[PDB]
Amino acid sequence: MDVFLMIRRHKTTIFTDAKESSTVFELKRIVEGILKRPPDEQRLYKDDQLLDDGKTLGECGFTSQTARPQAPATVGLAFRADDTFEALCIEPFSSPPELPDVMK
Amino acid sequence: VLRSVNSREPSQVIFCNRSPRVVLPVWLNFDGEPQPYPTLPPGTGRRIHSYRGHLWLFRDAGTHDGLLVNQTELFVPSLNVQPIFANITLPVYTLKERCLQVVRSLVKPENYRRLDIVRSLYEDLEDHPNVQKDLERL
Amino acid sequence: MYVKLISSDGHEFIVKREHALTSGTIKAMLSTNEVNFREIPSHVLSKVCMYFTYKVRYTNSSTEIPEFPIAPEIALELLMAANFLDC
Ligand SMILES: CNC(=O)[C@@H]1C[C@@H](O)CN1C(=O)Cc1cc(C)no1
Repeated sequence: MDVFLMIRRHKTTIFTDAKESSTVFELKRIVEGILKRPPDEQRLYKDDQLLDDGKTLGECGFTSQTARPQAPATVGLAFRADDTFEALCIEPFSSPPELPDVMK
Repeated sequence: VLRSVNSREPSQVIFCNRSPRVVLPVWLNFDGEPQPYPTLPPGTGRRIHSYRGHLWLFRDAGTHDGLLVNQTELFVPSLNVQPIFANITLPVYTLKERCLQVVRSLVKPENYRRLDIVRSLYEDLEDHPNVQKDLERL
Repeated sequence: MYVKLISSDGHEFIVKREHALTSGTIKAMLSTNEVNFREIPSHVLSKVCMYFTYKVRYTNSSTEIPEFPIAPEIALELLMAANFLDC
């Protein structure tokens, strides 16, 4: 079963899919190929919760029911500068304008 | 030209609405005139007595947006080997058509010309889906 | 491989090259694995990227296709981007 995700760090968003049976570590290898940072320099999160490497995406709560193509699930990403991991931080998207008079 | 064949050969059909829309089944009569039939609520089915060679199409009852039936536009009841299944579903609309549907659902046609968008878009909004226009075909 | 789509407000969206090639306008803009959209904000571009995944997942599927959701607040701007990108 495919799961559809948004891997987010600061102002970066990766749109990718993975298998429910695939691991957190395997997702880190995907991030590696794109962002050129090894898995040991990466931390993955579900909201504020740090995800363990050997855990499957399904076990982490990424299911077909919740990680849909038209509404993908968010995975937080943090990088380590040296030594010391940076705090998880995701820049929010822009705010839509006020609904025009004719739409309300 | 696009019309039902008067075969007089009964064909039992099940209209299966596998869409979140209220479905309007449309029969193309012997003159090629679209004939509307009772609407189907979102997750429901209906047994209908139709005929071999008859032409059907399905639209959203409120907005007339085009729907698919057995992955195509037209459904033609065939010979009952018993009843023929007509699986009505949403097509994968383009992002543009999907946007126009949402904007049309929120804005009264008198007010399309009040939206701050390019002129070509006012014309696209006013060009509502229509069975008659779709009937070309061709 | 992957391509980068940058919003007017600096958000960088990394999507599969095949998914982005769904847009004829994007296909033309890449032909240099980064595209800047000076007029498309992130709350719109994120939805465009969800559309690419939705389209690739559900095109020629035979099963049940769900509705592509659009919040009323995003509709106008998403329409303008879809019209430009020929999405
Ligand atoms: C209740 N079933 C119907 O109304 C069906 C559906 C469509 O096939 C046209 N139709 C008719 O009876 C009209 C008709 C009679 C004969 C005989 N040939 O056509």
